Amino acid sequence: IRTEKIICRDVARGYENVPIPCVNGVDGEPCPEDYKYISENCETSTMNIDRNITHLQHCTCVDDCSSSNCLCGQLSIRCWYDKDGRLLQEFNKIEPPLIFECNQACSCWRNCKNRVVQSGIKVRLQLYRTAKMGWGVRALQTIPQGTFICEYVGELISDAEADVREDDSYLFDLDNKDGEVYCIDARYYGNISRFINHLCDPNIIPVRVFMLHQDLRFPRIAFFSSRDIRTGEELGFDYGDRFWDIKSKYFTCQCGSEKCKHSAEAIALEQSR
Amino acid sequence: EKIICRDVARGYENVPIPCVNGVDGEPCPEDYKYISENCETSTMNIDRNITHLQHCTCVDDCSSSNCLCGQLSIRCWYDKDGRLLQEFNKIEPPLIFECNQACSCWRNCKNRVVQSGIKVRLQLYRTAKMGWGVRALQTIPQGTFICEYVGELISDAEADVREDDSYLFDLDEVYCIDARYYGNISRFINHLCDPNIIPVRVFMLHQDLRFPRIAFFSSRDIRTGEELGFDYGDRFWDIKSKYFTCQCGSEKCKHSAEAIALEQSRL
Amino acid sequence: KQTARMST
Amino acid sequence: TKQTARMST
Ligand SMILES: C[S@@+](CC[C@H](N)C(=O)[O-])C[C@H]1O[C@@H](n2cnc3c(N)ncnc32)[C@H](O)[C@@H]1O
Ligand SMILES: C[S@@+](CC[C@H](N)C(=O)[O-])C[C@H]1O[C@@H](n2cnc3c(N)ncnc32)[C@H](O)[C@@H]1O
Ligand SMILES: [Zn+2]
Ligand SMILES: [Zn+2]
Ligand SMILES: [Zn+2]
Ligand SMILES: [Zn+2]
Ligand SMILES: [Zn+2]
Ligand SMILES: [Zn+2]
Ligand SMILES: [Zn+2]
Ligand SMILES: [Zn+2]
Repeated sequence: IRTEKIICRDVARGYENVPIPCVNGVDGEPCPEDYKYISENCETSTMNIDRNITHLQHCTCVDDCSSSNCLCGQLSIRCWYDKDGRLLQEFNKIEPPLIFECNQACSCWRNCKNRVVQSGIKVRLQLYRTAKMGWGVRALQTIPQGTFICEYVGELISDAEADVREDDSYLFDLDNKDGEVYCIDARYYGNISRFINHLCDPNIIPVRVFMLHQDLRFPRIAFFSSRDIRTGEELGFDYGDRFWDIKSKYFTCQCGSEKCKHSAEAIALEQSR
Repeated sequence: EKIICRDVARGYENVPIPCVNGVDGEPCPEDYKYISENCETSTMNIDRNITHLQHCTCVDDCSSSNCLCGQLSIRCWYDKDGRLLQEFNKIEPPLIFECNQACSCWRNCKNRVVQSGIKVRLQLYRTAKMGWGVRALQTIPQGTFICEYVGELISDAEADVREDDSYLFDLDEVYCIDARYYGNISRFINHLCDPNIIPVRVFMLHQDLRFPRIAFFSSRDIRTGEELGFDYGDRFWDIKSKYFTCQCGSEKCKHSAEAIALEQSRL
Repeated sequence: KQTARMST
Repeated sequence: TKQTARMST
């Protein structure tokens, strides 16, 4: 019987609100150190993100920003966060809206109701060794539906640069369209989200969010729970077909769900009819 | 006397900064936007390329002389509690390079004082003669980080045409911080010819030498209730003495109407 | 595209 | 010198 070992007390080296430990109860693989943990997105060439403070849409609220008069809320039709910072039950989990959180130009206070993602990680997460999918991340607590989990953080690169990257296991496209579009690559520089696996039955969803800037080329990718999550469950999202159409030649899905769309069996069956 | 704002920073700092006025009827100043970090109003293109960061490889708490980040200022000038060493040069301070997101060390290393923000209890208050001022609500030992001079980053050329030149802090083709329209608590710190704080240029998340960040530290032990203040310097007074003179009231005062009148008697 | 991309 | 007043280190 192999023991579960604690192999890193905090993969974030103190950068997150909470520690993110790393365990292994499966094999001999030591803590992964082929990348640089960063808590906030980085740049390795000039992106000219629009940071002009006078370009910010901002509210005039003197409330805690819970009224329908918050211009920030209005920018996503309404504010989708409840009094505890969770997405409302009616949130569109299929086609999420863009969220505009409050910013430095708003008249409101730092602890207003429209600042969830910018306040960082609050749930307890763990990096662990899975049986078949290398490293994954699991929850150390119950997580109610709509709760902010973590951001997909990494190195901002152009679409053309993403097209020439040797490792394509950590590329997240910020926009699905043509033209001047950007990507987060978490291969070399990333946060805990770089270890989140694909599940054909996902329990978290990615949502585009604006905080300190509103450059629409550079939304930030926030993961929220899409259902109540039980203690110990692996976290996972649907990576999508722009991933699997390429990756399925190299490996197939090991999520093990009855709903799996990307296993060897699901693929071979589709090939047949 | 009266407590008139529980937190001028509206929760942006680590601690609240209250405002009081026991002098006169002036209401809490609101003709500016409180920001906790420097803002941009034009294309500045601060170099944030992570691969341009000099960074250390320390696996300890960066308390050793081998820390590369420390060596960039000849040594780290912070003691074990986050205070400037007694021997730190208070007249011509060095450039301080804090540890950063490219370093191998942890977030709590010993070379990260300024980036961890305000820790001392401060108060915005009404002075007798110099408008609004900032004072200490606790004792502050020598070398303690107080606050950063935060505001709007502008060019030299923009800084030369600004109508109000009461809040401009030169960074060093020099850039400036203007705290007139956007700033933090430091905008309210007055000039003292007998100063108790000093400004130090500091790098943290980037090392773009055009944009040092301005950190105030205590140049001596400070008692509860003492007004904080620094020496604004001659780039300030040479221009401003034409419009007003120093009210600090020190016997060492170099910028009062009297001191200037006595110096004109240079014959 | 030439490389795999996660996407919403 | 300069047109406007400037605090400095
Ligand atoms: C973003 S990484 C996830 C963390 C990764 N498992 C690790 O050990 O670093 C994505 C890569 O993990 C593996 N992976 C993720 N989901 C998978 C799945 N559902 N089945 C098989 N492999 C998966 C693949 O190698 C994929 O290219
Ligand atoms: C950076 S501001 C400081 C805050 C200012 N007292 C206020 O009420 O906003 C600089 C201005 O404060 C006033 N001031 C600061 N120190 C002074 C001094 N030692 N003597 C006279 N006026 C002073 C002058 O109007 C100066 O232009
Ligand atoms: Zn609002
Ligand atoms: Zn708000
Ligand atoms: Zn707002
Ligand atoms: Zn699957
Ligand atoms: Zn170091
Ligand atoms: Zn360090
Ligand atoms: Zn360092
Ligand atoms: Zn004086």
